[PDB]
Amino acid sequence: IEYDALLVDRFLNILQDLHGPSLREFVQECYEVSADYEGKGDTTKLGELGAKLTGLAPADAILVASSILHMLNLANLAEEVQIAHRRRNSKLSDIEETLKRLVSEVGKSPEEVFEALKNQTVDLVFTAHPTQSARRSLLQKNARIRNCLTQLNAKDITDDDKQELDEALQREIQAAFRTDEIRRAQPTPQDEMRYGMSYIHETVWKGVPKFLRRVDTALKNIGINERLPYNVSLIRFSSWMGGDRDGNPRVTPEVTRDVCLLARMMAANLYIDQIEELMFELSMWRCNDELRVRAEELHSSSGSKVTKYYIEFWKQIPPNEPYRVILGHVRDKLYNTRERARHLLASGVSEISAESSFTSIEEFLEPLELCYKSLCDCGDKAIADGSLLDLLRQVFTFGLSLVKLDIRQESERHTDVIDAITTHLGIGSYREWSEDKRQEWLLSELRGKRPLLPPDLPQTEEIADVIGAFHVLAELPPDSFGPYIISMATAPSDVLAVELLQRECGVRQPLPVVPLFERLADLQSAPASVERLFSVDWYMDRIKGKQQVMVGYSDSGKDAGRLSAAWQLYRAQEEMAQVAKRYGVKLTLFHGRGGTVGRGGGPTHLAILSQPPDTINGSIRVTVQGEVIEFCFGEEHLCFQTLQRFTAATLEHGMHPPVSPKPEWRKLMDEMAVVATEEYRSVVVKEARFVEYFRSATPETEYGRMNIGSRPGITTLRAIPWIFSWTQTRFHLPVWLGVGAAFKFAIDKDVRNFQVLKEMYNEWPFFRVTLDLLEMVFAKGDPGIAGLYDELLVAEELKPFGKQLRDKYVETQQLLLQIAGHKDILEGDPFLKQGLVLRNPYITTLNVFQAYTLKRIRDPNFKVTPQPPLSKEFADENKPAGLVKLNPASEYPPGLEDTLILTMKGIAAGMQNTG
Amino acid sequence: IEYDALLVDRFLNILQDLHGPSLREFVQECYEVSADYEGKGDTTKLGELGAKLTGLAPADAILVASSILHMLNLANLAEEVQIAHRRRNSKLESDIEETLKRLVSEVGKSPEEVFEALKNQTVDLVFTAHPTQSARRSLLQKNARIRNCLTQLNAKDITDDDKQELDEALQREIQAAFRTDEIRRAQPTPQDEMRYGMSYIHETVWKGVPKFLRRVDTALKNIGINERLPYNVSLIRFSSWMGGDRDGNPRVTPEVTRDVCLLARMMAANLYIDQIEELMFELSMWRCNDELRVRAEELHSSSGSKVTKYYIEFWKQIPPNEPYRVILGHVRDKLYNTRERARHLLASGVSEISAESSFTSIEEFLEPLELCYKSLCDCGDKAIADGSLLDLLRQVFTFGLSLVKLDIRQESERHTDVIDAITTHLGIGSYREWSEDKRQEWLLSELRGKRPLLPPDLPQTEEIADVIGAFHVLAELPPDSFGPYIISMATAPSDVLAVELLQRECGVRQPLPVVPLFERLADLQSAPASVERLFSVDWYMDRIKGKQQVMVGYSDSGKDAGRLSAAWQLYRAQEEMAQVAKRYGVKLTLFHGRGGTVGRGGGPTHLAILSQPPDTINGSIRVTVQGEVIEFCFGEEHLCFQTLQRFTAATLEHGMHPPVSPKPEWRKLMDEMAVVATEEYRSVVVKEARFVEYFRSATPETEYGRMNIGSRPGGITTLRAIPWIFSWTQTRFHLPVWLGVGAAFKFAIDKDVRNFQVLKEMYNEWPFFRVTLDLLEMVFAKGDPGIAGLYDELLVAEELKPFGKQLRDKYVETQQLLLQIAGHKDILEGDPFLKQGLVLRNPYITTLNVFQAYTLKRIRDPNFKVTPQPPLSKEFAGLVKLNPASEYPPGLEDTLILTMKGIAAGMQNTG
Ligand SMILES: O=P(O)(O)OC[C@H]1O[C@H](O)[C@H](O)[C@@H](O)[C@@H]1O
Ligand SMILES: O=P(O)(O)OC[C@H]1O[C@H](O)[C@H](O)[C@@H](O)[C@@H]1O
Repeated sequence: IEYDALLVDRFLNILQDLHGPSLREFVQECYEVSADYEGKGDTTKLGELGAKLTGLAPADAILVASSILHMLNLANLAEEVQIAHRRRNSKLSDIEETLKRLVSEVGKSPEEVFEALKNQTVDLVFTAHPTQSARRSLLQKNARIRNCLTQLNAKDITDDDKQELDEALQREIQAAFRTDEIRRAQPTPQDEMRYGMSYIHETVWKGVPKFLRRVDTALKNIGINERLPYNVSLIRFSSWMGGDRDGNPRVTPEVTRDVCLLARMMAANLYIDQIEELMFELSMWRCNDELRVRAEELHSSSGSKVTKYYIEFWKQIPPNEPYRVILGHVRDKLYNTRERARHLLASGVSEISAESSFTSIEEFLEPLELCYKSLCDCGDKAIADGSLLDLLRQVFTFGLSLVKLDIRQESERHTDVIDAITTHLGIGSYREWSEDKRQEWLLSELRGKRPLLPPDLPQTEEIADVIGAFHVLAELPPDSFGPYIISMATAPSDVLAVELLQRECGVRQPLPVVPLFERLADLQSAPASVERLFSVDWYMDRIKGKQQVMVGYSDSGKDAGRLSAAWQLYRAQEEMAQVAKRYGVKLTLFHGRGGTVGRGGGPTHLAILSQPPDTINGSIRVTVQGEVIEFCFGEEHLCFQTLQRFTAATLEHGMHPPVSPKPEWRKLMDEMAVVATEEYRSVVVKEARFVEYFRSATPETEYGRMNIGSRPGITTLRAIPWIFSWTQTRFHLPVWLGVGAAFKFAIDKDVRNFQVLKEMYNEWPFFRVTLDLLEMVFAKGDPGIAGLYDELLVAEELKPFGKQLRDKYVETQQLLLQIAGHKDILEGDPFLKQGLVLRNPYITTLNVFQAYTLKRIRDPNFKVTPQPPLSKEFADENKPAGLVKLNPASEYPPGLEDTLILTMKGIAAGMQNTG
Repeated sequence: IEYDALLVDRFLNILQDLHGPSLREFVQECYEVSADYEGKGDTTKLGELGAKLTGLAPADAILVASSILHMLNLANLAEEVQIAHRRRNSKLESDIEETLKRLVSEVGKSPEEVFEALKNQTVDLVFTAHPTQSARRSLLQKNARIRNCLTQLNAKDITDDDKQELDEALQREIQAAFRTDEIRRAQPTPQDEMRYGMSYIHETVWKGVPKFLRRVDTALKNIGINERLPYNVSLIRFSSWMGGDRDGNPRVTPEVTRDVCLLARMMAANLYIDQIEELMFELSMWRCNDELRVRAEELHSSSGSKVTKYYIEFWKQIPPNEPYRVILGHVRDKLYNTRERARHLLASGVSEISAESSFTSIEEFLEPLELCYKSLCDCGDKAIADGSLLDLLRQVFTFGLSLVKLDIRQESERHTDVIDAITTHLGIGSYREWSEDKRQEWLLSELRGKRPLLPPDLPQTEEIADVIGAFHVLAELPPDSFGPYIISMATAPSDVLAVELLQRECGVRQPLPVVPLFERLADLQSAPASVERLFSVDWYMDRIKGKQQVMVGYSDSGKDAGRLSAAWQLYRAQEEMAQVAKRYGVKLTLFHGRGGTVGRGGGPTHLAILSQPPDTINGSIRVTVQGEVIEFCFGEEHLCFQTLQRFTAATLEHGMHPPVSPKPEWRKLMDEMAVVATEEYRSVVVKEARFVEYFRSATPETEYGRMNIGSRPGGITTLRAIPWIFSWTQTRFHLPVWLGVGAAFKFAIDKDVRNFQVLKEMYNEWPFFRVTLDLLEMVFAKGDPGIAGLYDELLVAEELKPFGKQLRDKYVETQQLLLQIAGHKDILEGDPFLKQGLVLRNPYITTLNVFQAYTLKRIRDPNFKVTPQPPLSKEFAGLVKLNPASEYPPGLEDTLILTMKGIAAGMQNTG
């Protein structure tokens, strides 16, 4: 309430200084009018907003939309600092609290909590899902605005530093305001990778050694007189950027080669900085004999020649500084590692050998562990637990490639390739065969040692990309890659085909093949698919007791309902874990969940809690998708929270699991799921005029204009634009549609079922968490806004259909609140609700702004009354506005497209979610 | 006794955990007896302390001497943090804002007069590798970390987990410094002492200059100036002697100078690259000039749409609607060539990359940056241009393409050596035997002549070769990497003219300005005459173009005469030289060669600037920052901000609000005691032959070279100033600093009893006389004749201690009259804390004083029997064998060196 009024004060001053007082008063007037809608429910205020926002000059319209976008963004920044400040004060969920509670209350011993941590691993998978509506220029400014705002509220600073810190804050807000918010060109898969990797640099790299040090501090406070072994990778980091090519033909085999090399050069660069700092630190002389002989071998083998362009340690290092002798050799091999990567990237050859550089992580760890052992054996274990222990943990966590790259392609793309092989040879048509026929042939071919892939094989452009990707996988080192994920996996022949196409393409060390069950049917037959794979002798010899399976929270919610998909994913996880335990396999589940509730999003410790008991056991992978990367790792503060949340919630779920559902609960969920999906699909799939309404009532067709990603009826739509359209209108149709029908069906089947619905919400964590998130969504909902879009853009014949959907909204919210114990939305949580009451008037302004602009774009002859210009800069019509001409040759009249894009970015900013 | 007790309580714990409890309380028992010597004066206890320091095992003697050294170091770190925390509280020694307010309101200058003064001010801080830094760079690195942990451990809002983790880091780095070899086993190269000095330019000075200029701008705002200080105003410059001063150092070769010049140019390129690609991300605005628009479209068109796959950011071509990124992207690639071209010249001697591909001048670099600045301003975005862009522009004007400008220094006789070889080989005669008037007319005829002089047939020694080869290297390297050519022990205008000719006859196509360094008393007395002779010859006036720079040495003048007479002639030299310069219309810039110790002209920066005569600075001054002082003034960020502010504020106040000139009575008295003080000084150091034998007996002067501080490898005038001061500082006697002052004061009182009130009047009113005496009492605070009397009783011969006690009593005498002139009850009355910093350190200093004298005894006296006692350290002799071939028996050299570093740490000064 004070951080917010501070930054908004600075912005409105910058606005008045640059464009005059009229543009400032207008923006403030919009807030007051919208504040009366939000505060009273006066639907006539929306017509008042519509009146003002129509008729503006093209430049003023862009400036109005951009100002509100920046103020909503500033409001977000003001809240991120406020919660950080409150979390700090609350310490004057935690990993030390979780360790204490796990020893004192649930009664586990410190040693079995120690043993649990040493076997835990949470892999966080960065993906470039097109959800980051803010360009990196603007995000970079947000870091400095938050940094200024934090230092500005220390009780330590002088009046003069206070005066300079605000001047820097005002100039950073101005720098963002005068930047083109609209990304005028589509990004490159290499650009998306760099955006993800930037968080590995600025936050994650030094983040996880600081977090691993806290884990040791927590272990010491529960009696463990021992550090967590540095080979324990509590957190690992993977990437989809450059590897996932599902429906992205711009992700080429060249692109994957690029990101693998560029990441290896980045890793060498960060290792260089750490080794140079370590060279200066370890100036001791006492060392083990094994290092004493190694330091004398290196000092003798290398001639006493100088390197005049080295800034430190440019002469031969004396042997009485053994740790510098050993690390100087590591530093020299690292420089070769960096530029050998540099050369391969520029032109795929290098003068620098592989023997002169680091090729394996054992090669890199060997001298570093020698220094650690050496220091310990002289009683210098305290010195070895400093920067050296940090680095040793960084190598086990990041390796030579910084992150491991998953590869993802869809199943029918492999079937296309194998059918080509069988058709080109004499065998027949792999596409026409039954599923069991395919499993029979693939196993006869994997067992047979005769090659299959013919050199003269005719290839489409799609078949060439699939094979070329596998060729790229064979060229680059195996430690640069994670698994090969099958999008749209349905049956074991999908997994076996990739296993064969891998070997038939020269992958000497094949990646693990992970199926991604994304739709409802695929998830229903998922434990059956896993079982028959586990019953094949060849496949069990290949996986060696380790299996990974991915579940897709996005496309499954889009196929069925939210409630149905949520339930089926619970069962798929549960029955697959049972299949794997019967067959003696350690299953690792890969949760592909996005930022929004509709795509599997929600607080980390709550999403882990809703997962079936005894299906994690210290081995889990989760996708951090697009804008979520900023949400979790945009600043050191946040990275420490994100690392602590995943580590604590994964450890607690292991030793202290949640409850399994009662048999009556399961039966109710199974029947409610059927009713939910039928109700969902009756509106989304069966209703003929749905997509016509859906394209009228939402800004779906404009999502691509934001230029977020590299990807060049409802069946064809992606999940992110799907959720996006219904989050922009604050309707959130896919997130709740069906839950109303399932709840009614349950209580009209039996009135007592209302009492078991209340028992499930109070006792079943999966149920509480699922329905708690639905409440949080209805908090961010407003049927009045959906009604405004219906009125301005939806044809009259479809208006009764829209009102039907708003009726299902109101009855679903009525229910869910009554199954919960609450009077109204968000009782026992007022801070988030306070953050809503302050952001909402500016979102409502943009909602009215977006709707009326869409009307001006679709109806080119919608009459408006021109208003006098508001900005002093573009007030005189001599020559056109630079702001308007930033989009030359637009498909829409001047200013409308830019105005529309800014409302989409601003609503996403206020909603704190894009899709 | 807060941070102090903290820092040692951990060290004492780390010591016991590694070496056992007996060694722990042995060093505490050493504090026991010495603390009671300081709290009594019992000379009995020093012999008692010496009794058990003697018999220690060789490995234990090293550990004890090192343990005291690390605790005295920790006591200094705790003092540094306490001071910084106290200064922080005093804002919740003048601020730059307070100085601007005082100059406007009290003194009554207009804010525009203050503004116009600041725009014309330049304080050049000259980093030198003078051999004063006793600590290894590895140890200095850990001292910064220990101060960092100790600071964060006292924050107002840190958790208990954050506190205990910062504690573990504090201990593991107290232990990492303890288990490091404190002794530099090999003598450093000149290219290494360049590294040491340039490390501070990286870690605090680079970002500190634009931060301080930022505070100068807010100060200007709060006195009514609604304008930023122009970015082309170089309020603070930085020069270097490292790799440039070669006087007395034959290891500073012409190749060494070439190295540090190109290496600095590479470091400059590295820092600019980081700032540029950082600025690349920041300047994302689209509004720009007409001139920037045309520029951005010119380069976007002329640049093919190639990509650079190894660029982390901006790896594709940049769109022309991001104009600032287009220009800065070209700047970035031109800087990458500049860095690599310097790398190639440094490794080999040639580069594939052209000069046309890189930045060869400040103007070439500034043109794109100033275009962006004017562009942002013309679009109403001045507030953006004043962010990172202004900081970088200020960094260019402050540091340039070489980061620091190098100064070259060689002594006058080395130049006369070469010129004598020329005339002898040509048959002109002997330049060495000509009178100075003849020398002037000959060189002036050769400078006016067009015929070459230096024959390639010239027979050369190694020294005459070093002089010419150094001039050759000056001709090869770019002019913007050099400052002035400085002449050590300059005496007369021919020394200046000799260098002027040698420069031109060695092919220096744009000659360096020649600066005389007047280091000895006789040279300073004739210095206004030498400057007037140079200002009166038409050739030299046409060359210098109304600007002259003269260096005055504080180290060698205090060694020639006394401290009183040096400081007074230095006052008169500056005073009369400025009067000569004003008569001839020349702007004179004084270069003050000040050291760390008071004996070599050291002291608080704002106090030293106040001591200088009025109307001698006027916004143009250069000051040396020598060796260990570089750490004192720039070791951490708040120290750099403090140093820049003192120099800026003191210099600015001196110009518009000068000190008072001395009264005629004050001058005459000052002149008369200068004669009496010098006569008293020369009578004990020059006259009396046994002074040398006493000196080398009672001080550890003969082992100062064993610390391997610098790269510098007979009689008494042959000793250099730093070992001279270092010797009397370790014995806590400080003879050179106060010698002639005692005879001077009594002479004034006995000549006339009324002079006693005149001495008091000068102390109350005259800033020069007040600062000079105030620095003396601080020296006496760190002085103790008992320790000097110790060293005598063990090491000096019986015939000489009558002489030693005579000096000991003129110490006590001068201390008496100095306190009576100051009107102070005791030493350091109103400075309570930094006197309580003495009461904590001095027990430890006294144990090492006894350790030094007794160790020196067993070295010079191989006969002195000592009874070995059982070892203390549970580790034991690997620690001994870090010194393989020592001239002395096992452990005594290492113990003697650890001693020297310890006292240097406790005294907070080396030489
Ligand atoms: O040896 P120290 O004084 O601790 O300095 C540490 C290092 O500093 C620089 O890098 C020098 O070039 C090295 O030769 C030296 O070893
Ligand atoms: O354009 P933004 O999203 O602000 O990203 C800023 C820049 O990021 C990377 O450096 C890309 O290579 C550039 O093409 C992009 O301009």
